Amino acid sequence: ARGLGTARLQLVEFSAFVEPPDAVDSYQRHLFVHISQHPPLESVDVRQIYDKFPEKKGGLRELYDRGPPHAFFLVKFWADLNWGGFYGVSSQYESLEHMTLTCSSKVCSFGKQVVEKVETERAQLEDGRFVYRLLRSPMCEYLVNFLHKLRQLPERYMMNSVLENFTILQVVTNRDTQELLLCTAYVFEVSTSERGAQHHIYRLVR
Ligand SMILES: N#C[C@@H]1CCN(C(=O)c2cnn3c(=O)cc(-c4ccc(C5CCCCC5)cc4)[nH]c23)C1
Repeated sequence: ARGLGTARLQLVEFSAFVEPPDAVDSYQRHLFVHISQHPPLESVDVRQIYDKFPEKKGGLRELYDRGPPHAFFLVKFWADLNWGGFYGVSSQYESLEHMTLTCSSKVCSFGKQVVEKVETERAQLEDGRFVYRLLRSPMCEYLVNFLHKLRQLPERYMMNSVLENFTILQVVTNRDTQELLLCTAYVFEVSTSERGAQHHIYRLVR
């Protein structure tokens, strides 16, 4: 494993962004967080993050026990909060098999899951491989609201205290066979005001 994905399914691109209202006159967009995938990864023992993802029904521990462990990843984001406008999300997956994907995204605060988003995406055959595009999707309102409140905070260390208790758990399944294809745990810090967004992908091990 050398990227975010397995032998069956790769997450090739993901962006959470805002376009300022004057993007019509001169186009610009700000990337809060971004993964671009257009030597093996470091590992992280899944026991360490078990408390950040609530030990509740359907949670990370339960899924990880079920396996297969090669499908489980941790992504650390350093979010760029230095920027109303259009708040948007884009993602792209690739596979070599034709599948219908069910993508579940669970947003958690402290212990509890707060919101969940479920999407189904069909494959398009492009150049021998199957692509799953969900581009320019409207960012869910809970997180648009979270970002506005987050950047009202007066100190960088306060944003990290808030983001310490903030996680996203993503589960991609083959809708027709119900087998898990990918499970990614997302944890967050704020990047210093000088540095743009950055990310690091780990394999989850036990
Ligand atoms: N992490 C993640 C996974 C990666 C793939 N994901 C999606 O494909 C996806 C789908 N729907 N959707 C949303 O409506 C909102 C977000 C989103 C917005 C803002 C931030 C914020 C960034 C700054 C710090 C607070 C969170 C983080 C995430 N991501 C996604 C979500």
